[PDB]
Amino acid sequence: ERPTFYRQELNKTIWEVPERYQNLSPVGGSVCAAFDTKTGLRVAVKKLSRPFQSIIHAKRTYRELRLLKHMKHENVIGLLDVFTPARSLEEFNDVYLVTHLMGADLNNIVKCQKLTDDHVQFLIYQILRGLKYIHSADIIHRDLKPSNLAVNEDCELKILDFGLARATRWYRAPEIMLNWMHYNQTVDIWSVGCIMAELLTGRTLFPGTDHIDQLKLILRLVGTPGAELLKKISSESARNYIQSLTQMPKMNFANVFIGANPLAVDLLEKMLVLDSDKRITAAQALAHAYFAQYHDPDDEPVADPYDQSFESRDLLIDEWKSLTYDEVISFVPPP
Ligand SMILES: CONC(=O)c1ccc(C)c(Nc2ncnn3cc(C(=O)N[C@@H](C)c4ccccc4)c(C)c23)c1
Ligand SMILES: CONC(=O)c1ccc(C)c(Nc2ncnn3cc(C(=O)N[C@@H](C)c4ccccc4)c(C)c23)c1
Repeated sequence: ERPTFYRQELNKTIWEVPERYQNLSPVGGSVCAAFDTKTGLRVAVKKLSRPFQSIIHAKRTYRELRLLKHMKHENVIGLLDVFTPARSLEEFNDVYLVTHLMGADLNNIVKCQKLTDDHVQFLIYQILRGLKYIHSADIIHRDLKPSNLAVNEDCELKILDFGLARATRWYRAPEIMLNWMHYNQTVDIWSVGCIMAELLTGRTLFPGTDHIDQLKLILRLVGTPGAELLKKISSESARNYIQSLTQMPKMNFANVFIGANPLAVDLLEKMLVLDSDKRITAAQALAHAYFAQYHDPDDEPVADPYDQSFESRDLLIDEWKSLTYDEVISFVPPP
């Protein structure tokens, strides 16, 4: 039951989509907002860029589709449709992904108002709830930032672009930015702390100009690593570099986030720590007293087992293309 497709050029690529999707308008692969005539809702349509023109692209294409088909959670963007104008595998060269269109991203929100404490609580609670789910599937975001957190008029939130990375500087955990010690899923928690601070104050917590300046701003708040944490620094170059910097004492966060809910400050103290072994997890964060009004252990679900064995495979473009085609054809839209 192939739908009828129509073709158009939108500065300056070809978009070939089902007539179902009307009034495409660029918003960003490349992304367009559109009207889904079947449902009456606005959607975001992403055309993957050159999905099968290289092995890296082919594998990324498969990776993204597999992730989107598996993750089903209220705070994680969901796949509404996936299509190709191709009539067969032999003709398969383009892939389009469709999701709900949201109202605004967190960058837009902070630029336009001032958020009350309850508003912050609910947003952060939702981000952590989505992260608990994603992390439970052994997936991490790795590049969580205000631009990939989308909300709709009722403050209902969705996480986008997770599990793809394998401004960012402002929200990046130092252990990955500086490759200075082992890391775990809490790299995403550092990002949440930076985001939460920004929602609370209205300003970027650590707006560094480059990686060196970024570290400088971070250490001004958290304090230079000393003997204790230095014991865990595996990189000799990193140890040498750290010891070359002007030593800074840790700041009491309460003197920084003046006027903030003391519980918000306590939570930030637990997220913004350099030691990856000590940083709070998503699940632990949800249980923090700051979220007492929202927390419900019976409504913070985990993900069904996720098979990502494909990550360890080295296949040809046509092989990844065939696997992707299989997933496109087998797709069943959300009820
Ligand atoms: C696992 O990674 N794959 C993904 O997450 C993944 C995969 C496919 C897709 C189609 C998406 N969705 C989006 N991708 C890129 N930009 N974009 C922006 C919005 C949006 O709603 N903007 C609002 C504020 C807006 C509202 C009005 C106008 C303009 C913008 C959405 C929903 C997206 C994510
Ligand atoms: C990846 O491709 N490059 C390669 O070939 C390759 C291969 C092996 C290694 C060990 C690396 N090194 C890095 N890889 C990824 N991130 N990273 C971040 C930093 C950094 O900021 N160091 C700080 C402490 C610093 C700052 C100033 C001076 C000294 C150290 C470094 C040195 C890296 C790269």
